[PDB]
Amino acid sequence: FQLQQSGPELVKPGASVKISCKASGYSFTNINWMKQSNGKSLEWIGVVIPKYGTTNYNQKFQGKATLTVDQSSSTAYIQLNSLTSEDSAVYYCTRFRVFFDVWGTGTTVT
Amino acid sequence: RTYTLADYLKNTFRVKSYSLRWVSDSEYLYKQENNILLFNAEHGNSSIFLENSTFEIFGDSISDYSVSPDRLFVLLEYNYVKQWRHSYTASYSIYDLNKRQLITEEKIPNNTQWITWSQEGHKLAYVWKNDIYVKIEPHLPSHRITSTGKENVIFNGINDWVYEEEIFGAYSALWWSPNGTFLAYAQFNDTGVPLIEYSFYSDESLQYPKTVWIPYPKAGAVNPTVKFFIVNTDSLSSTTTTIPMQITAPASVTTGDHYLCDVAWVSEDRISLQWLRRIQNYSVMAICDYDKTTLVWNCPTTQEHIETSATGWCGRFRPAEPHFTSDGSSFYKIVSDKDGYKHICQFQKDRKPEQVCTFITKGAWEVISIEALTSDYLYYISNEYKEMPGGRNLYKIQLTDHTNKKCLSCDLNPERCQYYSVSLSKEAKYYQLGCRGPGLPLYTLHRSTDQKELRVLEDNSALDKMLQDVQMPSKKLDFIVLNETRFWYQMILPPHFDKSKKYPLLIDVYAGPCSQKADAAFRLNWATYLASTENIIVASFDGRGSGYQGDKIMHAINKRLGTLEVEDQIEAARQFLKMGFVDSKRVAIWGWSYGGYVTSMVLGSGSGVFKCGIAVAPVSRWEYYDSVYTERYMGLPTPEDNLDHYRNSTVMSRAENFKQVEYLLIHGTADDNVHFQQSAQISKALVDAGVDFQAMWYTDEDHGIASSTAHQHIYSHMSHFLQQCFSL
Amino acid sequence: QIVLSQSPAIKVTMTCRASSSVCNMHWYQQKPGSSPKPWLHGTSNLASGVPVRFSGSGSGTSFSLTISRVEATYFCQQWSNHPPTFGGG
Ligand SMILES: *[C@@H]1O[C@H](CO)[C@@H](O)[C@H](O)[C@H]1NC(C)=O
Ligand SMILES: *[C@@H]1O[C@H](CO)[C@@H](O)[C@H](O)[C@H]1NC(C)=O
Ligand SMILES: *[C@@H]1O[C@H](CO)[C@@H](O)[C@H](O)[C@H]1NC(C)=O
Ligand SMILES: *[C@@H]1O[C@H](CO)[C@@H](O)[C@H](O)[C@H]1NC(C)=O
Ligand SMILES: *[C@@H]1O[C@H](CO)[C@@H](O)[C@H](O)[C@H]1NC(C)=O
Repeated sequence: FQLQQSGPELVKPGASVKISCKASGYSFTNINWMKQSNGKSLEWIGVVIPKYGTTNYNQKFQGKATLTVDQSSSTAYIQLNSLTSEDSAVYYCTRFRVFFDVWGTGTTVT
Repeated sequence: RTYTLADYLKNTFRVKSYSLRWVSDSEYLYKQENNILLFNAEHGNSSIFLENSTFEIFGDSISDYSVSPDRLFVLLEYNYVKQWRHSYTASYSIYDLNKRQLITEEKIPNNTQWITWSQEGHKLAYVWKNDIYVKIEPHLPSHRITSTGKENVIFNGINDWVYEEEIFGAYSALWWSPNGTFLAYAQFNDTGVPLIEYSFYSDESLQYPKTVWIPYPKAGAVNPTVKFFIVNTDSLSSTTTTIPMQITAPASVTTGDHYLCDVAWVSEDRISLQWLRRIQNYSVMAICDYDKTTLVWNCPTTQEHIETSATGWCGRFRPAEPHFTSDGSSFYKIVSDKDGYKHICQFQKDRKPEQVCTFITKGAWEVISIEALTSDYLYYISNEYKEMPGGRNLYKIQLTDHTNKKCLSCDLNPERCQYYSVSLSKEAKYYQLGCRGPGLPLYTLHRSTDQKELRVLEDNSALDKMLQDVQMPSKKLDFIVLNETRFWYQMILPPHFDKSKKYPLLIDVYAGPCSQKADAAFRLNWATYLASTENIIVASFDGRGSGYQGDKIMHAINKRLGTLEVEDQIEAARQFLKMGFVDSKRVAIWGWSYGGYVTSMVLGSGSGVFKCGIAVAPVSRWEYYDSVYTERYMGLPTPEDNLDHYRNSTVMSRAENFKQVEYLLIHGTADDNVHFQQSAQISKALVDAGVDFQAMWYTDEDHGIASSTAHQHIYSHMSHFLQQCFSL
Repeated sequence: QIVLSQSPAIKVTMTCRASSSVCNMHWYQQKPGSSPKPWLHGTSNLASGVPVRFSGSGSGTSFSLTISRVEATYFCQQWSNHPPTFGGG
């Protein structure tokens, strides 16, 4: 199973960016995003269950990372909002079956 | 191929049971492949209630879920951290089923000690930092009912160490009204109750051990105090200050120290409170009506009913549960009869002087429990069938004609099933039956009006096919007669057991008041390893002090723990020796809790019967164990009443007699129940007496020694001990 | 809110000590520039695509990862407590 993540994007102060995981090759219908900053460890952003709109987020990633899925399109969308220097990071997608079974290739948001 | 230690420890042979939760009179929630499903018993259909994906939004942190009676919201419970036997703190979040989203506004706080919904609808009441809060709807902000809460001093809605352990069997001391108008709760004050301090070592990384403390009252010490309130939640407002109302205790119980021991709403504007004296041979029930005009709750003495005991104490472990009729006009209860046997009695709200109650059942056998009460009939577990105290069967007595007494479960599978349990629906139209032995457990769905089996929920055919090719032990449940009275015993006999051989014997003892270690239920455990793999017979005896056979047996050890039941074990082993198939040279006795105390006392009796034994977490002196339990059977440890008997019955005084036996003493360092001190004193007495024994502490283990690795280690340690004591 | 701290930062054996008890620990191997792949789950189970030399052990706070006979940046993550958390590396 593989998830062809969208190409890297450049963003500046105050703006909002959207990113696409593009899952394929497995029975899609849970998906999670982890933010990786350069030189530092991984940090969990949130979870979407693709069948419904059910979302659970981490403490104080309210506002940032609005996670929504529409199933028809073979993908999941993570809208990061009001980006600053701290928000610049590697942002992977993942599939959750028992733990993080497969990982997306990452977008280097700036 | 024999049931090995490894099999016990790794749970290779899994005994499945069927957990269902009734959500209506025809429907229950069952779990399948981790998805909560809803099944309607009236028809045959099953739907999907909550899919596993919704649980997986919180990964694997979810320990439980709990649904609103109206079915609009679910409490997902995650991050469970245990405290004592029932108590724990956890974080909660409310999933709204309709919307399919977490309710993220005004969320349930972390470290919540106890949350529960109303009996109907979706109102929440929670306990957090010892204060009761209440949310009318999930989205609405919480309403703080009480503000007297303090860590280890003042408890609202939650219980004290000794109330939890010894009276309620739960952390909860808050009860919702039938239709949600009121929230009854108990308050406990612990100021003055002495503390039990002990060391907690924790991880390798913790440089300095931490001292753990608990307010815990021992025999004779200053007990906690109790206050029962009720608050109106329909008048909950930030505009007006909430006033809880204090129902006060009876005059009969307020004279000295006392306990609250039962809370039971009968209707909206009536609630029953049983209270108990500190001596425990006298108990008062108080039915209390709500006066609407002046918002006070009144408890007339016309409405106060008194059960007492001259032979010993009240109840098995407390006064029995009141089951009230629909109009609140009369109630049913398990109370002790003229010949000592406990049966169902019918009372009235008003207390006519001459007549306490009318006994609707009777005989040389006991009603174990009242299970449901309709206008037409009452359902109840009893041990009457076949005169076997360690048997359980469902019965159904018609309220009208008591001649119409029908045993629902007696003959369904008479060979497989002699020990039943039951779970009836909201209005009792259906019920699930659970046969727990002596065969493999079997759970089946039945309709109440005429017992007709609608489904088979779990027959354990998987375990059966796994155990078909294993040499399992047999189980003989039978009796021997001493002094013209029958005292039952059970023996886990090895595979292919022949009366022409001499086997070693292990007595598995508990022997506490109201105990039963010989019954028809089915267990895969250490005893089965010991019989199948090692050819050890494991026997257990229910002598004097044992429950469910009349008070005459159960109160026989009153004021005198460590005497008649201790010698009854020794006598039983002699009785089994007379049966001929036991080697006198290799007889052992082991036990946990009270059992450990009994094993220590048998080993020190100088009887010459027993060669070796293992006490796990034992009681050594009765002044160390908690007040509510110890004093129920011994009184206070004062010269005015029974101090000599506390002094007579200690393990310490029998240390000289341990020179004839091989003793293995075991205890968890972080035991809050039977504190390590008790074993620390036994060791000190044996050392002073020049007695060599063996010992094993268990760093940071409680009474359970439940941690997966510690569990494997204790039973492996004890197995090797018995291996040497019996020369393999 | 659970903090996994990995001792070494180097049969070589890294460890994970958790601030509280975790039921099971998962391991992810990473290299520079490349997205991480599953290497170990449920405490000790070797993930598919990973050579048989690798092991996992330890329950409670102290977990351990044992690479037998080392040959040519492993993170440790838990989800027994919410929210899920990763080790330093
Ligand atoms: C969830 O339920 C599905 C469908 O019934 C089942 O196949 C799957 O194994 C379950 N997954 C988990 C993690 O329980
Ligand atoms: C079962 O089916 C009936 C109709 O046949 C339906 O209306 C009912 O709501 C269903 N309930 C459950 C719990 O499956
Ligand atoms: C608890 O009891 C002490 C005396 O034992 C008393 O001074 C104090 O008022 C009590 N507090 C509460 C909240 O009951
Ligand atoms: C209860 O027992 C005590 C002895 O501990 C005795 O003095 C008292 O009179 C007894 N009361 C009843 C009602 O049996
Ligand atoms: C039997 O009765 C005698 C005298 O009545 C008594 O001393 C003895 O202890 C009793 N033993 C048992 C086991 O009941």
